[PDB]
Amino acid sequence: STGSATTTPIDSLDDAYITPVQIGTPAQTLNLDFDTGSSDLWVFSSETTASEVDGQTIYTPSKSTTAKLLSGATWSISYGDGSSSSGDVYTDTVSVGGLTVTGQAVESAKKVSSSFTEDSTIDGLLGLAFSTLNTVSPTQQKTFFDNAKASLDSPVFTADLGYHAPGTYNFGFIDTTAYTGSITYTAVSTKQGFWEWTSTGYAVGSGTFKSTSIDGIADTGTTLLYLPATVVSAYWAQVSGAKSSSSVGGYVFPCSATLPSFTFGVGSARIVIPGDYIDFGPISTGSSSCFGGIQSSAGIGINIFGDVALKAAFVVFNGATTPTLGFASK
Ligand SMILES: Cc1oc2ncn(CCCN(C)C)c(=N)c2c1C
Repeated sequence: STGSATTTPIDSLDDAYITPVQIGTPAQTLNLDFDTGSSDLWVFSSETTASEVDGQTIYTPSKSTTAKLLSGATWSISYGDGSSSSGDVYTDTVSVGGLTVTGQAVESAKKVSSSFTEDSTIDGLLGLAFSTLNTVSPTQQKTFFDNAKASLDSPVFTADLGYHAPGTYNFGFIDTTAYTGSITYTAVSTKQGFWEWTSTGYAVGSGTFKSTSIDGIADTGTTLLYLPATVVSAYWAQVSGAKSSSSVGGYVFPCSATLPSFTFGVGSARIVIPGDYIDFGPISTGSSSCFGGIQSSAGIGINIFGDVALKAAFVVFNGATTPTLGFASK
């Protein structure tokens, strides 16, 4: 089997991406944030504290003839950005782009933190990291991809995120028309539960490439690119007036700037992030200070190849017995 679903930016700045997902019988379609940095499929629901729901579409398990309460199971997750959610668990039929998994754990939120409530465009998350990170207790549950894997034509999924435009998540096949040149594959460590790999270096604009190992994770659920302070300083030094602002919470730059590109290495291959991808717009409405899309990972504890990086590539998440990651230009 295969599946193919369109993923769409939530706003004009690509602050996150949503993909429609069918849950239950009859189908209830929710727009979920596909997140290769976590491993829980959780949704706003009829059980979510009413004051914490503001415009999201909810899953109502009592209206699904295939929903079953997973007795005694609870979940609770805290994300790197400080957000969180928790609740109980159903199993139900979940379909993405024509690919159906029966008996998928659907984690129903009883509580969500303010940033979730405040984002009316995202009805939940669909985790695509390794199932070892799944938070369901006392019996850990599998991700949608892990459940689908055996049925897929090939044990892979691909992320093809757009810049200020829709893109695609495919399951079970590699669309050879969706990228240019060749896909370069690189080793993955699953030791921390992530799609963790090592970039071979970087360049800023038309500058020379610096060969240096940068360990990080391919994370579709993180918006920005988080790299070591040395790398990030080298990038922003090429932008007149750019500065790190403690009060704003990262590098900002004059909105009048034309940003340089940023290149990262995948083995001997190179992925180029155009400068415009690194502009996240005014820090507040009407401001002439703009927020940068490349930020320091110092104090995160890990480097994160988030959407800013991934959207410049066609990315293969190869879930074979020894997982690997592939990157192509597009
Ligand atoms: C205006 C805005 O800026 C954002 N940045 C990251 N995200 C992603 C947050 C992911 N986290 C909850 C685990 C957003 N959802 C978002 C919105 C909305």
